[PDB]
Amino acid sequence: LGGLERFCSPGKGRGLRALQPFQVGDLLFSCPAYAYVLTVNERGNHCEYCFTRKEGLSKCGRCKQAFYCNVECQKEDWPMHKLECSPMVVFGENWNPSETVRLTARILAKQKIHPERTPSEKLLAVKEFESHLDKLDNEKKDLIQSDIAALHHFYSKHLGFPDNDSLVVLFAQVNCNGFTIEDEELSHLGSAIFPDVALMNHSCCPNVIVTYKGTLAEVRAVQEIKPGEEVFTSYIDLLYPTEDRNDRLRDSYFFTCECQECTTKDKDKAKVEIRKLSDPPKAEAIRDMVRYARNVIEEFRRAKHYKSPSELLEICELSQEKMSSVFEDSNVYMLHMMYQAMGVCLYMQDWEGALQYGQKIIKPYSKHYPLYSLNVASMWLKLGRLYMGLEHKAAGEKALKKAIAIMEVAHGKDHPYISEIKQEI
Ligand SMILES: CCN(C(=O)CO)[C@H]1CN(/C(=N/C#N)Nc2cccc(OC(F)F)c2)N=C1c1ccc(Cl)cc1
Ligand SMILES: C[S@@+](CC[C@H](N)C(=O)[O-])C[C@H]1O[C@@H](n2cnc3c(N)ncnc32)[C@H](O)[C@@H]1O
Ligand SMILES: [Zn+2]
Ligand SMILES: [Zn+2]
Ligand SMILES: [Zn+2]
Repeated sequence: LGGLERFCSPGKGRGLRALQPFQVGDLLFSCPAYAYVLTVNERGNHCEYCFTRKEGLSKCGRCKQAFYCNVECQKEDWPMHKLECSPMVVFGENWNPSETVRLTARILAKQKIHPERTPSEKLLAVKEFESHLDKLDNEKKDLIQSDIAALHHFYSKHLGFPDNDSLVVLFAQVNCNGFTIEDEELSHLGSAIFPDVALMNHSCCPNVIVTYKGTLAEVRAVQEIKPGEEVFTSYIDLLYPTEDRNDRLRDSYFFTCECQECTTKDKDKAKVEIRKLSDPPKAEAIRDMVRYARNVIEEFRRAKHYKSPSELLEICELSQEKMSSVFEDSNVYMLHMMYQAMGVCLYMQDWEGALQYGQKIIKPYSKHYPLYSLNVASMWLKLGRLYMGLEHKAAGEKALKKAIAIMEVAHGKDHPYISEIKQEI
């Protein structure tokens, strides 16, 4: 952080710039989580305090519903875990606050136990977070109001609250500045507040990548960075075309990107790769597959919440066929559905079927994402593991080596994930 300063970045509020060069692979800084929560689906799998995965975790009393490496991990998490420990017992299987509520409760607790600046806020304090309150529409205000109600409903056994206005602000700050923590395969592990990391502005051709070591955020260069240069990470999945990207950035972060990628649109045609038929369709035919895909995308997002695995894959398939009258297999709308289908296959434990989709995804992914991408790395890593599971030792090795080559840059050469992967080789 000494090699960096915050500054007033025009048209972007505040951001972070470098004073000294950074080579590809260099650590810029790391940031302990100010507040963090492990996602409910990983209970019993990972230590709630440190996120380490173990078979054989120590359980809490009592809730019997939280798990830890050992007595120290448990002791360390108690001030946060107490917010839910006794209230889970009472609510039982009626206990169900969103992850956003769970994290906010933790923020409020941390503000009370530790009001002064933390080591997580060297350049930017939580209380300084941009909220865009002034830009929020009634729709978004509503949603927040709802989270507030749930907060009170589940958490007042052991935490008091500020007034309603102060909380709307905090919720919007959380939406503008919160992070997910994902594993080496980009599975969701949880959600967290990394204030100094949240100083960084977005770009679609980012020069750094944020990765996690348990609950420690680390920030590394994926392009050479000049003195005078703004450090930009990416806030989003970079697979999608410029328009889709910007709908998301406006909707979640209330800005339109104008990075180099977002200005030239050079990657757009290839991401919307067109088939070479002997009667290429009209544009509007394309629209009616694109609008249909973008709509199928949004629609697939909900059935996730409640359809069966047999029934989820069934949907992925028909949508793919229909699209494949106009789109190449390298078209991202095809990739998005192949990815979702893969995830189903991996959940259904269809490993051969998982591998089939992964094999069609990886080359196009390599085209469309930038040179160093966690999405590309995690795909090669899933292919590698799938291959090794089928004792394709050669193909498995090749793919795991490809994941490593990216990860050494993004995660660092000494990251515990690299160690594990090299043991798998
Ligand atoms: C895909 C890249 N991101 C990651 O977090 C990857 O680790 C996005 C995604 N993003 C959020 N997604 C969700 N959900 N953050 C987030 C948004 C709302 C609430 C939240 O925590 C919840 F528990 F409160 C967390 N928040 C991100 C993000 C946020 C800030 C910066 Cl500087 C960079 C990225
Ligand atoms: C986590 S913050 C980054 C710190 C931010 N600059 C601020 O003012 O606090 C997320 C917000 O920063 C701003 N931001 C980040 N990257 C940007 C960019 N390329 N263009 C415009 N604004 C950006 C937006 O106001 C965005 O919603
Ligand atoms: Zn632990
Ligand atoms: Zn407990
Ligand atoms: Zn951009």
